[PDB]
Amino acid sequence: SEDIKDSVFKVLHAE
Amino acid sequence: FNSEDIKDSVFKVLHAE
Amino acid sequence: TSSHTVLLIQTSPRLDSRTWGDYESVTDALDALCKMFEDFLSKKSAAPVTYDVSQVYEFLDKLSDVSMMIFNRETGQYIGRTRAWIKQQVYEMMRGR
Amino acid sequence: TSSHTVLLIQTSPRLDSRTWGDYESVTDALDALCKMFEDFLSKKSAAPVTYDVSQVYEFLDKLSDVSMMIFNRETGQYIGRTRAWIKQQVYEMMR
Repeated sequence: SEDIKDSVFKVLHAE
Repeated sequence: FNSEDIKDSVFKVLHAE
Repeated sequence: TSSHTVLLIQTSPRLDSRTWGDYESVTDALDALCKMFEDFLSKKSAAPVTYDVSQVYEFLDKLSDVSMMIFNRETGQYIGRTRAWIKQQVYEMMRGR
Repeated sequence: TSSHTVLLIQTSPRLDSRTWGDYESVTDALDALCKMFEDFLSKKSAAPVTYDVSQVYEFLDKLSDVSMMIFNRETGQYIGRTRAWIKQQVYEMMR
């Protein structure tokens, strides 16, 4: 689950 | 207080079991 | 008369502070926001046992973003509501309670 | 046209894994999910990697919840789209 969260957070919350 | 205190309060109620 | 409501919240300027929950009714979503303030108020040390609607407003202004998407049974689509509308609805709910 | 889109994601069964981002158009939100799958594929083998359409779908089923809210200019309201609709659109964009 941590691997999925890392990928999602990287793209979703990119600034 | 700070933003973490705000987040803690939001998360406590919003994501409760 | 209960309509599915998605509550969108961004607690800090950070993008990764964007979180959300969904509720069976708008009333439930409004109640959740009041519970959030009550939890935040509890953490304060040395304070009066009563709180005013103005303090509820101030708590919502601390959030970087708060909005709701409320299911409309007629259209099958969600109506978006922003912070000022939410403040008014919270005021009406508290004054009626 | 471009329509304001909110992408809702729950990465784990935990309720506090619910996060969201918003985009100027459906295409941008769909593109972001594809960026996510490619990032996830990178860490698995740490090698050049090829994927099948089934693996693309499987990544979306691995999320506990994924949905989109797309603004409709005509109605002035947001249309909810769930995982099945997103999977179809992600595949079409990939193709």
